[PDB]
Amino acid sequence: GTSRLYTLVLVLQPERVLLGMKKRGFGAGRWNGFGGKVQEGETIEDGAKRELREESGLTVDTLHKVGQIMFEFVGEPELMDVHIFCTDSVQGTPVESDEMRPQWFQLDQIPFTDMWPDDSYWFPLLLQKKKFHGYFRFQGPNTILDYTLREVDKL
Repeated sequence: GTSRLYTLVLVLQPERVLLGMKKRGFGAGRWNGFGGKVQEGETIEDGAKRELREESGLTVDTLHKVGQIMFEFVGEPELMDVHIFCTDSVQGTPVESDEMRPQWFQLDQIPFTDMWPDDSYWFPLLLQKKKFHGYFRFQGPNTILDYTLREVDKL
């Protein structure tokens, strides 16, 4: 099996987190961070900044590495190698698109039942600032067949 590179960015401040409700395509109807395919000719980190800009309108100076997860969906031919990043400081207001609608959530109102089910497993790592490598195997959007999470000091 082969894998494609993706990024996912979470704008995570001391008491709130920015999410986008996907309108179309992958994860439609769920809140998620901002991300997409890494392109030829850009670093993973630059891809993460570009996707944040493209998806939300926001610009960022500094991203920090949160973790990395390999996703396997049984009905898809490629694995998804997802590099996850966070930041607490952005410039601009997020802009609604045909692809998504942005919204801030207080950290006591994170809507896990309307997010990808894997978020329930690794968000506690995210919120404690603990880096990790992970793997999730899915049958469709709702069923995790198997998963592994391993906390690390350095990615």
